[PDB]
Amino acid sequence: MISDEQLNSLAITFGIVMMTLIVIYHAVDSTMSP
Amino acid sequence: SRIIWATLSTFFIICMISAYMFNQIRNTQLAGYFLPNEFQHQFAIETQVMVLIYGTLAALVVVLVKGIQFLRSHLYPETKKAYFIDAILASFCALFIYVFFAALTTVFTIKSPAYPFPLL
Amino acid sequence: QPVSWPAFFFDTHFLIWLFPAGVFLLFLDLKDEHVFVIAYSVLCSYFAGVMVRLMLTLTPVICVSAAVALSKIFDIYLDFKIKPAALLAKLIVSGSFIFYLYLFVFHSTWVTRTAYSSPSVVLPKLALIDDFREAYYWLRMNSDEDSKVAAWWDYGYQI
Amino acid sequence: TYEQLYKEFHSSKSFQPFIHLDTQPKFAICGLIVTLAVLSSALFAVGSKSSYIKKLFFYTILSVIGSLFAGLTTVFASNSFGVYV
Amino acid sequence: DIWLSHWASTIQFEEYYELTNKAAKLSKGFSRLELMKQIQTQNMRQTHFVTVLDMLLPEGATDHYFTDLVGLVSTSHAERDHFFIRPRFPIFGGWNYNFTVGWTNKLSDFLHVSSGSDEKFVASIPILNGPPDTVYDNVELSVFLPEGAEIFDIDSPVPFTNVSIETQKSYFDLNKGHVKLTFSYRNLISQVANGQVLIKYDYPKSSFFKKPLSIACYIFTALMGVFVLKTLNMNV
Amino acid sequence: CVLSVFQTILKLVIFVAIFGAAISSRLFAVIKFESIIHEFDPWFNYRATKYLVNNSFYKF
Ligand SMILES: CCCCC/C=C/C/C=C/CCCCCCCC(=O)O[C@H](COC(=O)CCCCCCCCCCCCCCC)COP(=O)([O-])OCC[N+](C)(C)C
Ligand SMILES: CCCCC/C=C\C/C=C\CCCCCCCC(=O)O[C@H](COC(=O)CCCCCCCCCCCCCCC)COP(=O)([O-])OCC[N+](C)(C)C
Ligand SMILES: *[C@@H]1O[C@H](CO)[C@@H](O[C@@H]2O[C@H](CO)[C@@H](O[C@@H]3O[C@H](CO)[C@@H](O)[C@H](O)[C@@H]3O)[C@H](O)[C@H]2NC(C)=O)[C@H](O)[C@H]1NC(C)=O
Ligand SMILES: *[C@@H]1O[C@H](CO)[C@@H](O[C@@H]2O[C@H](CO)[C@@H](O)[C@H](O)[C@H]2NC(C)=O)[C@H](O)[C@H]1NC(C)=O
Repeated sequence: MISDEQLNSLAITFGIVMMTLIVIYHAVDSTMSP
Repeated sequence: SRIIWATLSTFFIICMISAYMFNQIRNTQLAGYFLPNEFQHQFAIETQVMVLIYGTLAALVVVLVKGIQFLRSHLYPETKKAYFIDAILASFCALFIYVFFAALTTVFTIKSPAYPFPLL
Repeated sequence: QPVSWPAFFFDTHFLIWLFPAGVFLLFLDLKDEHVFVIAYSVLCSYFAGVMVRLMLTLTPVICVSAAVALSKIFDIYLDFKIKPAALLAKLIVSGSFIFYLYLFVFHSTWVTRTAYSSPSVVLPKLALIDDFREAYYWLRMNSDEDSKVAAWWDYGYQI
Repeated sequence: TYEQLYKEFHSSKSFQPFIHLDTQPKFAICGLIVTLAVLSSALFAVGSKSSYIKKLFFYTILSVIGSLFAGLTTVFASNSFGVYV
Repeated sequence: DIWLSHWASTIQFEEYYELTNKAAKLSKGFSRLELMKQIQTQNMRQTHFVTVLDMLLPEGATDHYFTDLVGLVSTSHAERDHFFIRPRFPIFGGWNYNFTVGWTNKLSDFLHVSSGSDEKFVASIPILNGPPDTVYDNVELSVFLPEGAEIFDIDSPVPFTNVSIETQKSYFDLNKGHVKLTFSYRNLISQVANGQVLIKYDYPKSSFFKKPLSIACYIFTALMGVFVLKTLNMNV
Repeated sequence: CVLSVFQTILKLVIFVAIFGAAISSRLFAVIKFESIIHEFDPWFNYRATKYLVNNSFYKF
């Protein structure tokens, strides 16, 4: 199966990707919409 | 007025999240300021410091969102390069938010010395 | 059973200070939904201060208000529409708060892997202790099916 | 008969898998992307505001491929995750 | 329970053992202190209770697992076609222990392809794989073949008490479950009951490819229903 | 418009990341030890739902 340090890396990667997509979305929406 | 109610409610929230009712229910001792290596017990005075910390942090963000213009209007009313005073004050607000977050993490690491992310 | 102050930081990182700030900003526009938000905030702040079990019901509002606050900030410091000074001032703040976001992600992962991910039936120099399941299974396999077991009330649900 | 079968069973031909299990993960991933691409287009087709006929003739032809890929992708992902089909 | 899979090309074995030691009972109850004392001094001294069992699996087994009815057991060790399993408690005289063992093998060394027709398969599956000196009062050997198979011939080396053919649905079995062929046996002995059940059957390519087709038909029906309910005016 | 299709794609992707995050953040005792029920009250919840599933909704 998958070990623990791998699931930790996976959780952290999911979180980072989520928070980066959220920041990009907010920037796009705030710059291109009054 | 909206401002009076806003301030009172925010101050009550800040007092409530700083473990104020812990000194009321439990009868703790003012000081010996922070009880080291204790995650569940606390001196009473720690409710008077954290408030300040919290009371400052939130405060700064409100200034960033709302009163950036008031500071230019009243500190340097020259109005020649207002867009520059705005930028400088925003940068300083960010720097001070960072300094106070660092202070918060420092006190939290005092209360729990096994903390990997101390911000400083 | 009152809760001390470090737990509020333990359970929410970087989002404890933003919560009062967001209540304030939500007390500056004062629409109809914002009254509900503020009442929720104040009531659950008190209740969680008193009882340590109600923090759960206080997290959804912490989150909401925090979000609101942060969003407001971004609405000013991520809206780029040259004057490079303003660009520097926007970059500084937006980067500081994205840094805080990443730090929050790391803190959250650490806290949940260290404090809220411990089994209950097995007890972990640093060997595994499986005495509860061993004894319960013995009881299950080598006792009569209609036997009555008398023990303290803490273990009745596992027994 | 048992002996006749036991002798039939010793035919030099042995089972050879269609797609080796070691390379089934990769396929899955690949399939996944396609399953996500084409399918998504079909969903966007709805709401085009064109004629009903065009939006149907397009939705069906895009789904008769999204499905065909998604079935294989599901089989491969199940096999790769340890739950064999 | 032996599950054959052509897509993954694997044969999964899973056994459930209701075991009991019928030796001399323990007089004066069970004393953990006496057990620890014996362990302390009596090194490799023959006993009449069960401490460790040694399951002998087929060559090249993988993904072993040893489970109980209250979660899994962590005292298990698999080396060189061998699997040592230690129960939760030492089975003394008159005690029971119901548990499960499982593992996986390559389907290449258990399924041969008939040279008569490329779509006709034969299988030789062992009857027993367990402890070196055990006794079985009841065996139910179930073989699960894919969703499309059609049994063609069957042979058992030792007499059976009942043989049945049915279907049992499993993961992603939509039309009709796996073909399940069950043999029943009464008095089997570990080393004496050698033999390989032989099962000839058919599996045409059209049944091979019917699984992704069924899954795709389900997904396609879901999509068509979503389209229908999304292109319908229910406004007032 | 163009933006109105971007903000949609992006949003979907975001909501797939959110899920992946939460789920992956909560499977830490299942992937280290085993998939089992943890505390006292969940064991009764499990007993009751198993009873429900086995017999009937009326009998439950
Ligand atoms: C929108 C959703 C899209 C998908 C997103 C989520 C999926 C990703 C999941 C990641 C890992 C999941 C697998 C866990 C690892 C093994 C679990 C296990 O081993 O447990 C299994 C349970 O298996 C499951 O049911 C898992 C299902 C497999 C998941 C594959 C993903 C595809 C899903 C797409 C669904 C499309 C539906 C179409 C409509 C027909 C218990 O096996 P057993 O005790 O019977 O032993 C088996 C041994 N015999 C057979 C000998 C007894
Ligand atoms: C709304 C959407 C939400 C999306 C997010 C939701 C859930 C994801 C979050 C967390 C997942 C936790 C991961 C647990 C994994 C434990 C099992 C394990 O460790 O598998 C790993 C293997 O992995 C893999 O290489 C799988 C690679 C395939 C990539 C995934 C395919 C896409 C599936 C999703 C879409 C499915 C349908 C598509 C069309 C409809 C170990 O396998 P093994 O050695 O144990 O057995 C296997 C025995 N062999 C090794 C012999 C086979
Ligand atoms: C674990 O496996 C053992 C071995 O089969 C199971 O023991 C069996 O348990 C059932 C019910 O617990 C016994 O049925 C009883 O039969 C007597 C007649 O002797 C009857 O008077 C009772 O009312 C009851 O129906 C069965 O005899 C017994 N088998 C043996 C050989 O002792 C045990 O139930 C299994 N435990 C679990 C948790 O699966
Ligand atoms: C051989 O087949 C099965 C073995 O389980 C038995 O026959 C069926 O038994 C089930 C009970 O598990 C009943 O529900 C069925 O009605 C029985 N008949 C059929 C046709 O399925 C029995 O042991 C044997 N049946 C024989 C000898 O006819």
